[PDB]
Amino acid sequence: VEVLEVKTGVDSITEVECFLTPEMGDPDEHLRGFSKSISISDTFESDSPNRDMLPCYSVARIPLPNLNILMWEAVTLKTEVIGVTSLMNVHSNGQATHDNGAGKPVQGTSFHFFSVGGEALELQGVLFNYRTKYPDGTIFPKNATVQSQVMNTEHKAYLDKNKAYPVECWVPDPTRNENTRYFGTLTGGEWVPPVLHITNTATTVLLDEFGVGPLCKGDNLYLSAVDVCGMFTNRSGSQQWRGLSRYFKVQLRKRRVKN
Amino acid sequence: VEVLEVKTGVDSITEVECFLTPEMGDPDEHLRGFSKSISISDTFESDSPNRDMLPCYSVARIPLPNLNILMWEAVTLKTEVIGVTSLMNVHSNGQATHDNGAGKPVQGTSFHFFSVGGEALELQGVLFNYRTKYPDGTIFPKNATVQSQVMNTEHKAYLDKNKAYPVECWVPDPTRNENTRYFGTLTGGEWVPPVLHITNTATTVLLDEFGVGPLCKGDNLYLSAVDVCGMFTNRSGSQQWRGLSRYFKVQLRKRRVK
Amino acid sequence: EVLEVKTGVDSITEVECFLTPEMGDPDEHLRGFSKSISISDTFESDSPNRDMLPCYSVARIPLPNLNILMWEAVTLKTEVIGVTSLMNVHSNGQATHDNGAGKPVQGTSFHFFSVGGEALELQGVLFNYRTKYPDGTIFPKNATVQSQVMNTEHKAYLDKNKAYPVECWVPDPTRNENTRYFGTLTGGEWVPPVLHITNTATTVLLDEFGVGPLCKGDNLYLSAVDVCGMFTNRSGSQQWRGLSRYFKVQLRKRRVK
Amino acid sequence: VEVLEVKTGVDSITEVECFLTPEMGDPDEHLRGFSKSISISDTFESDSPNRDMLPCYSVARIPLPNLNILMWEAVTLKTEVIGVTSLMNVHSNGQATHDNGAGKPVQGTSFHFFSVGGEALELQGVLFNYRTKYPDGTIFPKNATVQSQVMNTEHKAYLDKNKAYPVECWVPDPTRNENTRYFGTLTGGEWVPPVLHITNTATTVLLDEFGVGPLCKGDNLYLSAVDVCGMFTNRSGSQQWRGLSRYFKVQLRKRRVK
Amino acid sequence: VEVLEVKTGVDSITEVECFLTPEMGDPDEHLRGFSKSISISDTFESDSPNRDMLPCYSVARIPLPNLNILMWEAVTLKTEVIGVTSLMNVHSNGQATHDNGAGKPVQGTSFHFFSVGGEALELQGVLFNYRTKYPDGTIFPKNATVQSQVMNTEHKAYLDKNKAYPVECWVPDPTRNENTRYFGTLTGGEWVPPVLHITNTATTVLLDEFGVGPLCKGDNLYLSAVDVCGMFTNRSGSQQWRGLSRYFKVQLRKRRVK
Repeated sequence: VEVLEVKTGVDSITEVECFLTPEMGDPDEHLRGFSKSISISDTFESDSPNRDMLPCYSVARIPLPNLNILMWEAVTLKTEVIGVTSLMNVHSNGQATHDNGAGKPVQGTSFHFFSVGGEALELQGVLFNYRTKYPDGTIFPKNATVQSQVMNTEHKAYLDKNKAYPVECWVPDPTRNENTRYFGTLTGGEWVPPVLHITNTATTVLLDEFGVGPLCKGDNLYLSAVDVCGMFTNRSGSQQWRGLSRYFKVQLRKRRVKN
Repeated sequence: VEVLEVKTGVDSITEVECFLTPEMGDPDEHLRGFSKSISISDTFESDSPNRDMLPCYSVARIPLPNLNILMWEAVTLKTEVIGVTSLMNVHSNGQATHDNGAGKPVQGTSFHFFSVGGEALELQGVLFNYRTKYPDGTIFPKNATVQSQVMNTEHKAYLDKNKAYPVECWVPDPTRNENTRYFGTLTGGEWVPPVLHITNTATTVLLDEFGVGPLCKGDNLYLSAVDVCGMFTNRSGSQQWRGLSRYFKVQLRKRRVK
Repeated sequence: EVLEVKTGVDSITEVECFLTPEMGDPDEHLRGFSKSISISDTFESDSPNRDMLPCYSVARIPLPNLNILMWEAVTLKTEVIGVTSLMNVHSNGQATHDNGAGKPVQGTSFHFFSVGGEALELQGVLFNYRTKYPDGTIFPKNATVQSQVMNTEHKAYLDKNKAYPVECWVPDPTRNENTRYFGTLTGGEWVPPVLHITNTATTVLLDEFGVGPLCKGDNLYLSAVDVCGMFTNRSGSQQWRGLSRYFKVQLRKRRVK
Repeated sequence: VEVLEVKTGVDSITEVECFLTPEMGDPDEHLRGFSKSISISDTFESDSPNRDMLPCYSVARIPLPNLNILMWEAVTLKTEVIGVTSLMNVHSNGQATHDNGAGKPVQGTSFHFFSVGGEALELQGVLFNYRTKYPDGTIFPKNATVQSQVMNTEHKAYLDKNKAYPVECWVPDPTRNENTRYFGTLTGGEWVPPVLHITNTATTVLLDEFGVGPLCKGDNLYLSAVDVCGMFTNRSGSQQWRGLSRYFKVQLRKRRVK
Repeated sequence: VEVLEVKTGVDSITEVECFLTPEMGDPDEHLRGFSKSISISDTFESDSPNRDMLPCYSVARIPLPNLNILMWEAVTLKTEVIGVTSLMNVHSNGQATHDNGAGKPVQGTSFHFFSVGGEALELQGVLFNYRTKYPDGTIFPKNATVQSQVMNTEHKAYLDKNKAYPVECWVPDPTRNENTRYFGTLTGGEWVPPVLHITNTATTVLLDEFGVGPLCKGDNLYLSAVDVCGMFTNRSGSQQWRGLSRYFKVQLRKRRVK
């Protein structure tokens, strides 16, 4: 791909605006945005998590205006987590901080991630415990070995389906993803506080060091996210993941390319 | 609106300065700035918070000198939380840190937010628990469904009334608010320390990437805030939200539009 | 009307000093500490003794007499003095655990400084409007329940040392045109003192128009609070501990109309 | 070496891409990436850690395209920890946070380190306790004395073998390593949270103040890493180190030298 | 002294490279780098710490190539703590984190400090408790009064002796030290985690706002340091300070003065 000039004029730009909902497991008809309560296996060999207990990567494939060559180039991103103040509900079936106290807030292990690409996010599998039996309905590293706990290059995949790729099994593949920009932070600790910033004044530039953003193959833009904010502790002590939606606004421009 | 040139001259600038007081619930005649003690429902379905237990967004609509087409354009903001040192009162009916110790300070879950716009802040509803029954006197997401726990686009509103829009139900709508600049941080954990900075030397510029600030429709400036600082724990262990007022100073200039 | 800066060797001067903390000083051996904290049974019965209340520190420094010319404050170097004293964890402290070292000073802190050409202007805000403040302090008068969030009647000047309690007062953002102030409350129960020292860091005091505080009557006002946290003695009782703050201000002669 | 001009043209650049796996101890055939459970000696004098309880530095020597003079000069680095999300497995034989709670995450003392050089990383030995008996199969500071607890200049080594140099005995020697760029952070506390950032948008420039990067002697590039993420706590309360692999992408250019 | 031009040419620059060992108390022949276990006095009046329980400032005076007026001017500094990974020894007579857990790491109150000057670092004394009886062999504030707890300008000294000036009694005097650049951070809390960064890519410029670095009187360079990393907790619960050495590399140039 030789990348040539940017098109100009009023017609040369377009914008994508949407929200990606979290896929935390949704264990019943009242618990969208939550996982099933966590159960712990007795041994590594008996680890067998149910599907509704496993948060998954969110993805949307957004068709863009048909172009044909020209390709849509993703240039800027505005993004934030939607509903951050919902975590101030500390009066709803939560374990109390202490006797007579308020409910505990969502807190602890969190992963906040987003990517913008001109094709599906490329994934590499890494397993905490290679003997984990992952559930029907999920897409997980196959033919796992003990080496899968550190790096097994067999575990390559595309984030190409919603509610399918468990967060704990998969990361962006740093050896690929030339046509995607990804950003993620694991804040892994037991007691970490959610720290969530919102503003409509912050922009992320998606251009690489050569001034080129993701180029959208077949006129499709791929947005991906995970926003596991922490765990909710209910009155029994049981804990569930809680996720929130992520807003995306992407500005794109037409770019001529060759080959 | 085609935005044209800025007017110059002595007459062309004005400034707005004020305090927005917090709306934490005010459970009795002595407890302005606090919420009611927090009680916890035994199920999601029975979550039924009383009005005086729910912090709300603060809003002020500030009339500007009448124009007329010229519009007042908001260009800069100075802001800070007022009364930060009041949280050093650790001697007033607080649960002790330990036997013989000082009173516990306000701490834990906090939300600090402010916005400046030329019209009401536009809101999107998101619910922790869609089955929460919000109380009379509040304005809250209607026709809630389980999808409201993550995103239901029916829940659109304007922050157009003080003491009314509960903080926990509503956020700035990122799909709108073209004519407002908003800024907020949730620091959500149980044990988080208030970290509150004050200074008269810091300015936030409100101009967008094209050099245009909020334009005040009908010559009204809208300021909105939330400053839930954390929770105060009294000697029984009961906990209540504590908030503080926010100072705003906004500089505006006259801008011609078509 | 602010006109040109005077140049020449005679045209600059510098002020250097320490402001000591005013934490309450409950006896002849406890300078820098407050009285141990006692807790009221109710908001209505809150009645803190004077020696339990840290206050704002202030110094008015005379400058070389001029005369219109005014001294203009341009730069500030500042730091807390004696940060390492908080490593005394062997002096009547509650132990971390059985056989452990003494607990260090920690918890709720407020670090604040200002440089101005006149007294720092204060606004009152009260945690609890029914607090009875003690004789010897200067506190918000005619307090009402609105004083807990904002009562614009509570205006004052920081014009006396050992008198304005930290918990009652903050810099008034609606005034202080002729002062630059900087403060941080780190309010939590377990927060660690994080105190940096260096002689290489300078704060510029000029506003966006290039004008620093102008010293009325050839006086410079320095104000500070450095409540570092609380010390816990072996009984579990807790008291505020404060430290002194160093100021070095560079000033230049400025003509005004 | 006198460093002269950079070569240009399409053939003047090359790239190295790989991952270094962690060497945490691997106590059995199922526990790659973990150490043996941590035990504690009764005294300093009796400290004798097992080989499989001691994380080691990882190293890879990467042959580059043959050049001859010209040398490959390392100019940029992209790097990140691979598999950060695996730490969200809180359902696999972990000690519960509290009764009925989720499993505890990996947390506590961590060391994250990487280097890129034109020759082996040069090491200096520093011992927590000079009487520690390091195990057969490891390469450790020899002729240790009480001064080795602060600085004993006898303890010099090259990171020239895998599963050999224990992390706790060795650091980069700041008195050497002219031809290497190294970066590391110890976050030492008992309760510290892993904070692990990933992105493909971040580059580190490896040039020194004179615009010269590591020069690869014998056309070999040396990559070294440690990523001890914290400790995993199993249901018994026992704790073991958990590490993750590190990705490296290095861009190099031909430089003439005399 | 008037500061005039920098000398140039091959002969005009030199470099100093060394390490300063920590002076934590060294309570016996096996415990270099540690203090004696901390004991707590019953009252302020009875505070009487033993010498081997008091960490002290470290100092080295380094001779430079003889000049002559030319003076060596210190321009840049690279520095880091040496042996950061030794703090991963959590298997040697430590108190366990919990039942069956690993040993506790070094953590809690820390002070990391370094300075570079053309003469001895100038100190100001401040005491936590003015009635503390400081031990023979230490140099401490004399004629202490209650004012010494906040500021007693009588307490002036020079850091001109190793293993002598207790860290807790003394700080850099900000009213002096015109010919020294100093940097320090107290991280004072009971549970603070050591956060120790190492890299050979970071430089601190020592020049003042007029572009002048420390000028080395008598061709001597003064380096000073404290790196109290926290406390180690042994199995009995007793706690002792642990320090580490600090690397310095300073680049100097010849400067003419009149």
